[PDB]
Amino acid sequence: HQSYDCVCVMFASIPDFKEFYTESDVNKEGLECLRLLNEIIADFDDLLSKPKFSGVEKIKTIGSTYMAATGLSARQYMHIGTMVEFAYALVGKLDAINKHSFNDFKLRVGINHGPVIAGVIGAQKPQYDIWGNTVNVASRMDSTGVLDKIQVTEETSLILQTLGYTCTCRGIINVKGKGDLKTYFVNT
Amino acid sequence: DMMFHKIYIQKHDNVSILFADIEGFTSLASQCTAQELVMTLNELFARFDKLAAENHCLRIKILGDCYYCVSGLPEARADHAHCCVEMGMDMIEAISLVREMTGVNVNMRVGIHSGRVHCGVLGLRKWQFDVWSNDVTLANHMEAGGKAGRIHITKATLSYLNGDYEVEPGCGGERNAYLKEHSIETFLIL
Amino acid sequence: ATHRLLLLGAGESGKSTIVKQMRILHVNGEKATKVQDIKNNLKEAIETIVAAMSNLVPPVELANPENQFRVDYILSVMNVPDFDFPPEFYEHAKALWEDEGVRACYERSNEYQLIDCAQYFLDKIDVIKQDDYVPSDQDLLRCRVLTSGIFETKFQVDKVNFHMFDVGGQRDERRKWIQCFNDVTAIIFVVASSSYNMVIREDNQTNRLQEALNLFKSIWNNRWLRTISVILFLNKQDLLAEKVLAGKSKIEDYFPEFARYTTPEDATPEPGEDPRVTRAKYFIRDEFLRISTASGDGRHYCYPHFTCAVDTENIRRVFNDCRDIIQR
Ligand SMILES: C=C[C@@]1(C)CC(=O)[C@]2(O)[C@@]3(C)[C@@H](O)CCC(C)(C)[C@@H]3[C@H](O)[C@H](OC(=O)CCCCN3CCN(C)CC3)[C@@]2(C)O1
Ligand SMILES: Nc1nc2c(ncn2[C@@H]2O[C@H](COP(=O)(O)OP(=O)(O)OP(O)(O)=S)[C@@H](O)[C@H]2O)c(=O)[nH]1
Ligand SMILES: Nc1ncnc2c1ncn2[C@@H]1O[C@H](CO[P@@](=O)(S)OP(=O)(O)OP(=O)(O)O)[C@@H](O)[C@H]1O
Ligand SMILES: [Ca+2]
Ligand SMILES: [Cl-]
Ligand SMILES: [Mg+2]
Repeated sequence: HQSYDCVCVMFASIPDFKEFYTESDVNKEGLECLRLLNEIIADFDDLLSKPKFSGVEKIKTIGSTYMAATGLSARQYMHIGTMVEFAYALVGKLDAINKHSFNDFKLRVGINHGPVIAGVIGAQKPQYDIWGNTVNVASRMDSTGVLDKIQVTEETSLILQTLGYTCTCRGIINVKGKGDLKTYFVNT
Repeated sequence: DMMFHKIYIQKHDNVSILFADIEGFTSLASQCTAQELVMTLNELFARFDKLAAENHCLRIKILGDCYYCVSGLPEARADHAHCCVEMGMDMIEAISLVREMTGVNVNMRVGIHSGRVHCGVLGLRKWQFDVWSNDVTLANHMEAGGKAGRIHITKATLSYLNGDYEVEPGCGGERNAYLKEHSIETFLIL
Repeated sequence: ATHRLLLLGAGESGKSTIVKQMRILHVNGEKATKVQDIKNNLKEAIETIVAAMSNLVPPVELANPENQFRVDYILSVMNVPDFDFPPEFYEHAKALWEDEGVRACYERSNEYQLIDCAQYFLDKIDVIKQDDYVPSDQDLLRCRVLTSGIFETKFQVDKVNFHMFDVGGQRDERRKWIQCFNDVTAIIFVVASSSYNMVIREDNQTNRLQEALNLFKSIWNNRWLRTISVILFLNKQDLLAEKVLAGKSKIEDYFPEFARYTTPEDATPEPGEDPRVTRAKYFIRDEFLRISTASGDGRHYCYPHFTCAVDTENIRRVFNDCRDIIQR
């Protein structure tokens, strides 16, 4: 396994979920919920097939948090643009679920780009998962974002601005390993 | 099968769950180039992945600097608690090499609960074995509410243990919320 | 031999009541708790009626200036937590209740949110106050309590097992219906037929029927429920009829189409039942038939049954009418 340069990392969680997770005789010890997570996560993977997302590649789902990347297939920065249109399209997917689950679920996006590695960890189960600073940040972008918006970095923001995108500065954010830095939300 | 997607999950009972984290990881992270870092990590982890097998724990996933595994999967066991114990045991031992082998004070923080789970896979693409239940969250929240290079354990995990182990009060409620707030009695190992 | 049978409907459609009968009818005794519960409903009703006489347009003047102090009495008790129910209360309830301007305000009930065990229990205060009193079954069926949660009743008809599932019938309570969607045999959708002049509580804007109409839709056209065929209970048929006959508020006004309507050929009019009542009870059925009809693909179907919940005599009949169709 090997390194890279311009990989765009996205996390999307659904924080309304951790509550909605009940366990009772009635809901078979928390499975009937796991059923709905399935019906969603699936509805999301259904998007990978899409032709216009042929470039998007899912990595793993963490609890109810989704993780996927553009870049590992190699203007030049089209792949970041791409990703964002992915994120938005899950929200389309999601507002379909709400419709039928008589529910209200918002999505929590963090996105980014830069130096990553993309290998296989442990011999016992060999699995494709990407390391790097670049990634940890796209996660900060999640965990410290906002329902129903996409929060992205100073670097990222510019590039997206160079693509017919408009943005707003959320302000300053702590990273345990990288001090404090400016972040942004995209405008719909 | 015709209206819900088929569900690859099975309820399971009397399983011990472990979570473990790397204390002061970002000290290492700032130290080494993204590459030579990955190595030391992929190093220890595959070793963890290995002791697992020795100690009878199906590993679950790696989530950055966080590792976690279980005992009682896929197939039941009586020793189930003891395994997740004997796991933590070997891990701080293991990580201690990496303290010598770098020089920075990176260490561990185990946390172990025992209860019911669920397990299998989600969605259609890119499956990864996983586990879900409050009992699980609870173990995780005890990785949260642990203390450095000491093994954390619950009310329950003592009961599936039969005190072959010398322990003492951890009182994790004074570290982590979910503990305090749910009336959780925690213990450390000697 | 087992039938996971889930029970849906809007708010106060009448669900945990049908649940009620199935227990009365098909299941094997210290109702002394349910008295307290009734008592509560009494306070609840009378407070709620006085309350909005002022709050209304036009406003509504008490028939008897005397009763004014009683009014005052009531709302001096309105929010008390652990209530003690002293005898003056009933003297003063009955009083207001006797007051014609109160009962004329009752007539405008559709215009604010009030429980439908109102008249019925108010009509019988003196019986309620006796500290030796025990509620008739009728009474006991009408005791209304919010359904926060979901509740599994299990019963048997001719050694065929049932699993009744009751849900919260209000907006925030429907998020958790899903959990019953898998491994369901068939559905009971309960609708409050009579609530055609009223709005729901959740916002106090949306017309209750209209709400339940496009709740139906959202289920009958549900993604995880294109298999499952749905038994529609057109509930509250007594009340409905009443209003129609009462003639007071017109139906087409609340649902403008009734005006172009005429009366269905397969018409099976109850014996002695009024031709105008017959019109509406079916017409309303056909607003739901325009949904069930308009999709589903002969891949599931709609079973419409006029129902009064608080009528074990009608209920047994339609539950028989039902155990039946579970066979297919
Ligand atoms: C989805 C159902 C439910 C309730 C069940 C469950 O046990 C979880 O899946 C665990 C606990 C559980 O699966 C073990 C792994 C992991 C990944 C820890 C899960 C998440 O915390 C979930 O919450 C989330 O999806 C969001 C919270 C994620 C916070 N974690 C904390 C640990 N670090 C390492 C990563 C971020 C979780 C709680 O969600
Ligand atoms: N007059 C009359 N009253 C009824 C009838 N059905 C139910 N009720 C009364 O109206 C109320 C509605 O019944 P209830 O079961 O509590 O509503 P619900 O649909 O379950 O309320 P929810 O669970 O959907 S939120 C009850 O208190 C009951 O006494 C009916 O057919 N005729
Ligand atoms: N490939 C990946 N898959 C899943 N999770 C990942 C991931 N890469 C990163 N994360 C997660 O990204 C999240 C943010 O990491 P912080 O910025 S809070 O750094 P810290 O390591 O926690 O610092 P410490 O407290 O000194 O140990 C973490 O949950 C990572 O596991
Ligand atoms: Ca961590
Ligand atoms: Cl209704
Ligand atoms: Mg009810």
